[PDB]
Amino acid sequence: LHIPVMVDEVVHCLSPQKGQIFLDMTFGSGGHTKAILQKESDIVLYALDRDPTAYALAEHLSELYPKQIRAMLGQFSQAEALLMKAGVQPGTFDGVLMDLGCSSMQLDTPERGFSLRKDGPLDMRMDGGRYPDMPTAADVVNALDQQALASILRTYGEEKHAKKIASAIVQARSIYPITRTQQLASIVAGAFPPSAIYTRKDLLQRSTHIATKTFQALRIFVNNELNELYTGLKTAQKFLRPGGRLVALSFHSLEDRIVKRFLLGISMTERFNLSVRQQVMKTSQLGSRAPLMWELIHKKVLSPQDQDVQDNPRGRSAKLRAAIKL
Amino acid sequence: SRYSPEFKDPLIDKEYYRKPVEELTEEEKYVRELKKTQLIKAAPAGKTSSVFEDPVISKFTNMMMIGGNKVLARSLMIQTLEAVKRKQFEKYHAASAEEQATIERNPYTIFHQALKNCEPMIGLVPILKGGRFYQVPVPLPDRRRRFLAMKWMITECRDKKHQRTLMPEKLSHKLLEAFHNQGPVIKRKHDLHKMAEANRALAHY
Ligand SMILES: Nc1ncnc2c1ncn2[C@@H]1O[C@H](CSCC[C@H](N)C(=O)O)[C@@H](O)[C@H]1O
Repeated sequence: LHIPVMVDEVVHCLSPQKGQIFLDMTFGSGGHTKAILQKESDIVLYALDRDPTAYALAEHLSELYPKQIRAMLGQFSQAEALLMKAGVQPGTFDGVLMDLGCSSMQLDTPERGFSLRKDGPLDMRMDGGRYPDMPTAADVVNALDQQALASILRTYGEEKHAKKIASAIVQARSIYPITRTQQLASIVAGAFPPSAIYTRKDLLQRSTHIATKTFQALRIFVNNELNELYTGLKTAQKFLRPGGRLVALSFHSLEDRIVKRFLLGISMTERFNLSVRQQVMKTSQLGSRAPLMWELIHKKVLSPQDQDVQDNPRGRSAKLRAAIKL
Repeated sequence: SRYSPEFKDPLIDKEYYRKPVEELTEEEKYVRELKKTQLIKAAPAGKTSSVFEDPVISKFTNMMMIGGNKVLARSLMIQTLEAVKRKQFEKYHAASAEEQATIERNPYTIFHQALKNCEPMIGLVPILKGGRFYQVPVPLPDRRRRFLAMKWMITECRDKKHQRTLMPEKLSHKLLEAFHNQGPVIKRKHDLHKMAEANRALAHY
């Protein structure tokens, strides 16, 4: 079982109260959505997900609360149109809970293809066939050139060995099609000496497969999570009430940066991890930020309790960024 | 060029040659004795000594010329000058004796003043800074201001907004608008100036 990550913080943060309408742009399993419909019995809630399996769960769970929860299906970009059909263009949503990442059910079910450990079709697509033409991870690896595929790994996977892990994929695909998760994992391992398979470690300091950065990289290029995250936040702002509390959850750095640089106005094209020294050097050259539209409830990113991390290691990297619209 | 660097451009000016010798300075006397030893390029077909020669209108005609069709370009020019003159003779006969004094009927005076009202004093340059583009204001040389006035006027008349209107009617209408400090081309001048004022703090780049 997967407990909703930081459910206690997200509930306190949004303080759901009677007379307030809320949105959920990532229903998924619905653990967070259900934790929010428990504290306040008079709450109004809206749900959304990219997975039709997740949208069916919400529809089945809608029986528990007939109108307090309203289920919707679609991507972040398509969310505004879907909600615009309802007619809530101003929205006046008190809070938008934009949980991020892959659902526990999505990656616990081997058929969905998200787990390298198990053997499933190399789908790695949050979409559940709602768009049967949407390329899957298998398609991405078999088509793109080394330079193109290396960029996917480098930019989205934070993978130093992008050229080494991409060349192995290019050679492997020629010999046979890459259609299964384990088939890819073995190819990526084959780019390195056999001992490399578990040399790398996580921040938890527990050995991880040497292809855990290629499964994350493709997952984010197949589902365009990063570009869809920028529109998703923007749409929330337009549909978010003034004085309404937004709450995001970033499990990896790339998504965390966008949430940080969006709630603070920082340009998305600035250099990453800028030090104070570099900031001085940057502006010294020019010598020769706009008003913020948010009020961060908690100034610094929250993180899961160390005890809770061991119980749910999947959510160890959950960085909660809360803000109030201005 | 088929002219060697030794070839000098011809000076087509009747007055310059009839000027008496006594009025000449010792510097101007040297220039005249020097040119007698220099090679001179053949006069181009464009410019002559005619009293009706106008270098500004000849330049505007070339900026309107498409594919070397000078006959058509010049036809449009003279049709515009005739259309401007007829519009002013119509405004003149319909006016009172007092207003008639303020009505200009010379199309060359209107053409020149119409362009001078469109010349932008200051312009902007698209500059790159830190992977980001920001425009920078800069003074404009005299050549550039005159060229931009003629390019904005010709561009406006070629705009697709005008539906089935012939060029001599479009250009004549725009020239008379600019002659009165009104029109789209005058707005383009004002917008460029107003933008060059909002980027004054970027003048140090
Ligand atoms: N661009 C996008 N638009 C909509 N839903 C998206 C999305 N990217 C990811 N999702 C979905 O959002 C969820 C995030 S992970 C699951 C979190 C959820 N609160 C839970 O009950 O556990 C997944 O269901 C995922 O498929």
